[PDB]
Amino acid sequence: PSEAGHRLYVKGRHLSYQRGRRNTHPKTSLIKIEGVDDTAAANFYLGKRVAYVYRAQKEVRGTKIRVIWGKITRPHGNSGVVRAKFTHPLPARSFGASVRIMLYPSSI
Amino acid sequence: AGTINKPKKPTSKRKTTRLRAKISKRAAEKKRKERKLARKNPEWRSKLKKDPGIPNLFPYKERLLQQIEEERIRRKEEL
Amino acid sequence: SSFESVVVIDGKGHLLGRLASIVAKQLLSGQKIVVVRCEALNISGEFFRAKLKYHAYLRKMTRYNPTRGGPFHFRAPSRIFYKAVRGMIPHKTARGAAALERLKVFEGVPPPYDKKKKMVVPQALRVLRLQPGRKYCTVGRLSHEVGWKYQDVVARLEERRKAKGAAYYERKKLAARQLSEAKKAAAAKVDPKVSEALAAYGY
Amino acid sequence: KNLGMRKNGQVWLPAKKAFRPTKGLTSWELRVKKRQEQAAMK
Amino acid sequence: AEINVEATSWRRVEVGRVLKLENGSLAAIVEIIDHKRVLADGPSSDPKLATPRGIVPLSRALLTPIVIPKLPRGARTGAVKKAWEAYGVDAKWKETNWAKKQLQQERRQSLTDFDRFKVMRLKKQRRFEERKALAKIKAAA
Amino acid sequence: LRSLTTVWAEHLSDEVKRRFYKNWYKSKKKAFTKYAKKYAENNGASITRELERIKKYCTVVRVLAHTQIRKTPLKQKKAHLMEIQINGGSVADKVEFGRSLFEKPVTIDTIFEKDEMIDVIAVTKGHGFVGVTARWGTKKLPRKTHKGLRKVACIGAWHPSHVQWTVARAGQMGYHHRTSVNHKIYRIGKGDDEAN
Amino acid sequence: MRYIHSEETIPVPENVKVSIKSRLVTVEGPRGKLQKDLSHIAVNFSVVKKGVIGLEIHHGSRKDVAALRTVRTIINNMIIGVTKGFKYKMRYVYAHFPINVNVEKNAETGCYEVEIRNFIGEKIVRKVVMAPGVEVEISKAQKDELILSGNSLEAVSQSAADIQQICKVRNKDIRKFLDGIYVSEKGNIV
Amino acid sequence: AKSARASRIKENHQRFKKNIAGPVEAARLERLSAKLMAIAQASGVKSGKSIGRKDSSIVFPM
Amino acid sequence: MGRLQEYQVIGRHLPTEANPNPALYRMRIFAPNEVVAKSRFWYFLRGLKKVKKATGEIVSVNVISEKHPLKVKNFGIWLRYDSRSGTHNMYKEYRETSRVAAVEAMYADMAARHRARFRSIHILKVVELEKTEDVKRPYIKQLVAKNLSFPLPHRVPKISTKKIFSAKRPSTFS
RNA sequence: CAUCGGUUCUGGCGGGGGGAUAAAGGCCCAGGGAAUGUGGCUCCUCCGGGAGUGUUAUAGCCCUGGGUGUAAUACCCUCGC
RNA sequence: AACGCGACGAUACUACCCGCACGUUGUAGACGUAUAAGAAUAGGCUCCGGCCUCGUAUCCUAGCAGGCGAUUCCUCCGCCGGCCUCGAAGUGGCCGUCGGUAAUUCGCGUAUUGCAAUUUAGACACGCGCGGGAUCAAAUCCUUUGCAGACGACUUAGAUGUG
Repeated sequence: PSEAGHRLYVKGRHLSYQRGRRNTHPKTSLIKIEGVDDTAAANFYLGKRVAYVYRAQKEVRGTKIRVIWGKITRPHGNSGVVRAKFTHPLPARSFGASVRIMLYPSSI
Repeated sequence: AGTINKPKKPTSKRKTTRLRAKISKRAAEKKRKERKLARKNPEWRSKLKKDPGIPNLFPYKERLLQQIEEERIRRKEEL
Repeated sequence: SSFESVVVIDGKGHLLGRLASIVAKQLLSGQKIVVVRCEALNISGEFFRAKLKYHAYLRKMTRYNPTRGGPFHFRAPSRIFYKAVRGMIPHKTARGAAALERLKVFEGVPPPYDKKKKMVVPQALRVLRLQPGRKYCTVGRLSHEVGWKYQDVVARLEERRKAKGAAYYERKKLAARQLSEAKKAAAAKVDPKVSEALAAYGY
Repeated sequence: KNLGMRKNGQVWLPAKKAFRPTKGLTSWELRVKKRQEQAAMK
Repeated sequence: AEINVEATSWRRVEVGRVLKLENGSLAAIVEIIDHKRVLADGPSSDPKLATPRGIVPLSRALLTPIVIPKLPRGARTGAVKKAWEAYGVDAKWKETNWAKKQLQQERRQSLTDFDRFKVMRLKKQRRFEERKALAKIKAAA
Repeated sequence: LRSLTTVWAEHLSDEVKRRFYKNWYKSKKKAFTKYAKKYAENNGASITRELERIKKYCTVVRVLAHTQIRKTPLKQKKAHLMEIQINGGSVADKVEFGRSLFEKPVTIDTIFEKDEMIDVIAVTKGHGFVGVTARWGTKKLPRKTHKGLRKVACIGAWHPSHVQWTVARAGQMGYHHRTSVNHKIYRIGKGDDEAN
Repeated sequence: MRYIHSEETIPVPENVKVSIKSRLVTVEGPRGKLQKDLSHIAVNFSVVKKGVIGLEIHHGSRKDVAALRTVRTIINNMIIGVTKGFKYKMRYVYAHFPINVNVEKNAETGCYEVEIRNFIGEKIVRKVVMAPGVEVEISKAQKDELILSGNSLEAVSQSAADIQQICKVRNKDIRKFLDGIYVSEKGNIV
Repeated sequence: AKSARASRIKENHQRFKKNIAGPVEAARLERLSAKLMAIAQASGVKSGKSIGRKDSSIVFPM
Repeated sequence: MGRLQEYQVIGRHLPTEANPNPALYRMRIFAPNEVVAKSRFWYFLRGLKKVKKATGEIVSVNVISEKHPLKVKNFGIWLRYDSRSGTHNMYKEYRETSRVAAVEAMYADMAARHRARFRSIHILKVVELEKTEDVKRPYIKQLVAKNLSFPLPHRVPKISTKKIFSAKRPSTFS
């Protein structure tokens, strides 16, 4: 049988909100995409949709798993970090959690 | 001294606001005072400062002096 | 940059503060880090400067009670590296405590980390950072001189581990020899079209 | 064998040469010519 | 007197030494400006290996094992090109292991999805043959 | 140091089995009863295997020994059990020595000898709660001193705004663990001697 | 200023075998072998000529260039030690109490031991253990003389200094009390 | 006065230990060990000669 | 003091009835741009010829490009710099391929070795040394030596700062 | 998702103009010169290489003038896609 | 260390262990969550031929989230058992049985989830169940003791006995 995987997304980590030294702004999050280390590499992922997938307690409409959807908006800094905007701001407890960057909307 | 095995109380490099303000005030006061002393200074000062000249290790000093003689003779002839 | 289950780092040859910075950033980004051979870490400068700094640290203690609240001075090299890491993380917060739970520090290489890949961090390597002629010291030597008790036990255990590693390396060299012979033998029985197809594709 | 006496008694020490790390950059003849030019300009 | 010395034999920056730059081009050294900078010239007919004449920082270059013999110091582009074509720098560079590594890197970078699938299948067939050979070898001893 | 394994003898006395209980009078006294069966099953294979583990892995070997408290005039029937280190020889020698010594009585004159200086370890006489005058030896305050004269007048006249750990306070006196060194043995008398 | 290249040369006699690997110098001659680890100094070793050892420093400061002279003298001292040897003659002098010096060779350690008694009438027995490779002999040609010989100049001179420093007159006028053991001659065995 | 931690006092005590108290303690140890030794003398898997396994974590759970 | 160019700046006093054809003054100014070049020009004529900006004009500003930027040259710079003691002469040497590169290296060198800023440094002469025997400083004399060659011991390999971890320990031999 | 509007971030491509009508540079033509002196010759050697002589030879370089040439390219400005 | 750790003894139950049967059970966050030389860095590696900037590497990687049947191959993987082996916080090697398995090729099936909507899929821990195997324990109050003690706490004794 098949011994391969099924991943069609790119792994990312939710680092923090957009912030100064003291003030933070939850409306924008910062994402580290795996293997993306510069602005030229980050420009490929602009506009790509990104999902934060987590687990809840109650089973609602056949599932315990909830998703928050957003999109990548612009590069951040010089090291390949990107800014992302979700429908709701990501939880503050999820600093260091994983997100899935999809390959759609595709322009290839 | 036995500094390594038994160090003493450290000297703090962390300033205080009062000391910073006092030092800035005293520096400004000293600047104003030396301005006043420069205005009231009795010391003799030359109208033209003593120029250091051309360094000896400069390789083209001699040809530069040759030039300087050439412009002084040219100015003497023109005048 | 890649995400791993856990990164095991050989602490030999690394500068303490720079390794602490890189490890603390990985911990707060969400990466699990194990550091082994903390007794082989390096501090730049003379050994007496690190010794003086540790004695100046040892001076500090809560005056009214040395059993509570005071700076508790840990003498082991793994705990010295842990203190350097902890001073660089918001450890009084829940996020900082969560980042500190993703770290493990040891003297020597206890099992099963002796059969795991140990990575190096080039931005903290002494041979790549320190200028030639500049002096450096050993955290293990500092620990032994300020009261760590287990330098000789760790040394004997590392000797046994390195003997076992030498035996494993002899087996590995034998396996590599047979693998090279197997590739040379199978070069004849592989379809030639497959051969230049793979060669043109670059493998 | 050596014929002279060393002051500190370390008779095994070799006949050391002068510590001149800038030795060999310029020649003697060129330095003599530069001496002449320097004296004339001065 | 028996003297046995085992030390480090670095390559030397010198006139005639060929440098590989970070973009893969080559350049023969014409002048040594200081310990950090040189003047270099790549007069190669291959556009990938060509380098315009200019200052090359030694931190941004690597020392190849190719030295053009008797290259005059300060020689201009015509004489450097004549010496380059006479010595055959491009052929020796192609024979070096650095250019083979670069060629392998370009071949791996130029693969498409169909190419990667075909690579995986052909590698599985070659792996099957190698596994049979390794089983035969390990069965022997 | 870390204790790796412990090997016990086949038969243990009731006075040492009393050490493993609080209510021995109510108990079924089941202690070491399943352990005694591994001396019989498989010809003591588990006991032998633990012994070889001690021989090949350990560096410090201590016997476990208990007192025969029934020979004393004490009303206590539960005996005292301690680890006594074996010094000298190799580790295998120590292990064979302990195996040879299992279920055997050791008299005091085979460990200590007359004219030897030893150390004595014990808990001191208890005094309960005691003021500073007897607990620390502080000077008494003058007669009819208000709020007490068996006290310390100042417990912190200077900064910090705290009581320091070095200031004498009323508390528990005695029942402290003490190790006293260099005590000379003058006679090791035998109980069977009617003129000791 | 950083000097591009600095060079030192060490001549080697014909009866000497020198092996340098990873800055660990091993020098072998008729009198034995000497070994010195010089990995604390950045130096490039080479064979510039038959019988000449070359020392290079590249892009070094003045201090780094000057360290080559120390390396040159250390290796030359190793060569002299394995060819001719080193010898320190010490004399012990006394005013009233004769200094009793006993020289033994310890069996299990192989080192020499020097016992000094009756130093200014003291009842203590001073004992100095020599460095390995150093042989101590009570001289027969002259009076009240020890001879310390060996291949390592460092070891021989340090043993001589240890013998000299163990016999110090304390809390007495040193103009009046001249008692002690002093180094009298330094030279080669051959 | 020389303290109990003084180097000369330590060297004096070490010489006393090596040359005087040492043989006495050794003879006493030989006698006591002889007496207590007199009292003392008075498949690998299935036999226990091969040491098999007996009948918080250092790693992250994976 | 930045990416500099050498400018020929020619200026003059404004013509009057008494002087209908005033004299023209030319200087060579190392400056990042034309505004700074003209400002430095008027500063130097204020210091020398007592000619002000309001009573004068700029006649010409041109860029002086290097004649042979691909040839390695030795440059001697005679300069005066102002410190807390006063004004000091210095002569220094720089091995560069252009006069502007020599002046930039000079500015960085005086900043590094004497903490002298741009405003306290007056460049009095920049010359190209015509002969090898004209070189005075040992740090250029060692570079103009015959058959110059050297290795590069202890080279740190170029490793990307975004690659945090490496599986092998790097070498410093190439 | 597609087609638009507003604001904005970012990537690439095609032109035009300027300056010493960039400065260089390649290939030619005509002069001039030197060494960190190529070949040749002479003298030493550890036979590995040194020292001396002199101006292109069995390498080359530097300075000036001219042609290709309204050359290319950099930098700056600018018209668009 | 009362929120550090080890060894050992006895463990009644709804307690313990084994199998499979799943969780409106949880977890700072599975998705190939693959990869052991040591050592030096003014030197190393090796198969002894040579090789070393470079993990931009190696292993693995196709089939209904991967079916059924052949052609074909003896390659790879897993559970058990035996013998060894592994103590720094203990686990790997070999052999054997059994089960699975495109390295080559082919046939039948996939639709309709309707143009995307986490790809509900992993590990550990906890719990509820059966079907079996194994085992019949202690502590405290109470009375007593005075080696102890403000009270708690502590040393003792209370089941037939040297009580």
